[PDB]
Amino acid sequence: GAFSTNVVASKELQQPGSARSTRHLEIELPKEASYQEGDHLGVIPRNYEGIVNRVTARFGLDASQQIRLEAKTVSVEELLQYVELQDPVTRTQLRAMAAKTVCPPHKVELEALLEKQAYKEQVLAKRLTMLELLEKYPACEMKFSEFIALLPSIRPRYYSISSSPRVDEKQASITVSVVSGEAWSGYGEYKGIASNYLAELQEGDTITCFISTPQSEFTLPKDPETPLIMVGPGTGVAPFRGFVQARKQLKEQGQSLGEAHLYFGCRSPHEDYLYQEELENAQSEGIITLHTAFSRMPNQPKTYVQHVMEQDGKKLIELLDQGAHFYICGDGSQMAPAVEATLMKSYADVHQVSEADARLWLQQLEEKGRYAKDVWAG
Ligand SMILES: Cc1cc2nc3c(=O)[nH]c(=O)nc-3n(C[C@H](O)[C@H](O)[C@H](O)COP(=O)(O)OP(=O)(O)OC[C@H]3O[C@@H](n4cnc5c(N)ncnc54)[C@H](O)[C@@H]3O)c2cc1C
Repeated sequence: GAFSTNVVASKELQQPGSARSTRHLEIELPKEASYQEGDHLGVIPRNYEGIVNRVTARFGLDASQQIRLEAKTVSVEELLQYVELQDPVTRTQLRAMAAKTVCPPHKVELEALLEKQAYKEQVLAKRLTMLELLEKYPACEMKFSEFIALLPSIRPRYYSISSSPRVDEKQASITVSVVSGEAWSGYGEYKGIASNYLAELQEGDTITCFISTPQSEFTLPKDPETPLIMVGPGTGVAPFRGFVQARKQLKEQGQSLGEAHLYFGCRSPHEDYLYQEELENAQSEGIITLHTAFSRMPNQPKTYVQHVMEQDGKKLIELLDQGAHFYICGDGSQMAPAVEATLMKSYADVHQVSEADARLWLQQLEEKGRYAKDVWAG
């Protein structure tokens, strides 16, 4: 149930000279909103200027032109804030373009993409959009009013809140990796919509957002003495920053804290060691034990989080046999499965049991509520 609120801070987490960006934003919450560690912020993004301007150039329109679809009048530039502009082209979109195409070979090409293999390999695997194909085919006679009606409604993007409400219940932070690269479609440079939107926000800007609690619970154990193992390289650190803040307040309120291991991984401490100072300070203060893995250090082997976990396997498996909860956040496509595989291998090795037994062990851990994931694909 979306609300509109102000940005209180917006800044760069990576170091000067990094070729990449990760943003930290703080966002104010109204009275009616609240959150918990492990919650998500749903952000309704705006489409960036460059992509809007590509649409208006292609159709020969002024951004400010007032129009009415068939029922209020609204500007072209504002209508373009309601739709997705870089989803893969759909078959309905392709058929629509083909019907409006007056150069025969260009119509053959569009219709070729409807076929099973071409669509899979040339549209979906490359993320080729309707807009890119309209730019390739300036003579395709689709109208603006038809373009806009064929597109999907703009979707929320989700971010793992990276603060604890025990610090300030009405302010939440998020930690955003800025997606950009050469477009897989081959049409210039790609910018992820919500991450570049958030990247451009500044203090004082307004944002429309909502609190969303995930289906799979991602929360601290009830007892602060229960041990924790947290694996969150890169932007996967985000929810665990929240857990670090909650533990810090629990300690300042007199509670006694158990062991908490944070496995953090990034390219280099000279580039993308997010929240390094706060995390080094939490460690000094006994809130966590920090284990870092640097993947791109001159004169050192490439080290990932799971390589350190495997060295620490006896200790991690001992903590788990004592009741620890295990948490993975960040990349779900390659990192999370490898971290899972390493944990299970450590169990098999420590307890001299088979891999099927290790998988059943992990399955039971999940069923007890002690193996949680906040992961996403990228
Ligand atoms: C539960 C959950 C929690 C999350 N937590 C966080 C978080 O804490 N921090 C964070 O940064 N993200 C998080 N995400 C991811 C986030 O919601 C967005 O998906 C991410 O910011 C990308 O959105 P976007 O709008 O910028 O890019 P979009 O415009 O939506 O594009 C993203 C898509 O573009 C594809 N793509 C990437 N590069 C290229 C390229 N060069 N050419 C063509 N296509 C490309 C991607 O593979 C993906 O399919 C989370 C996601 C989920 C589901």
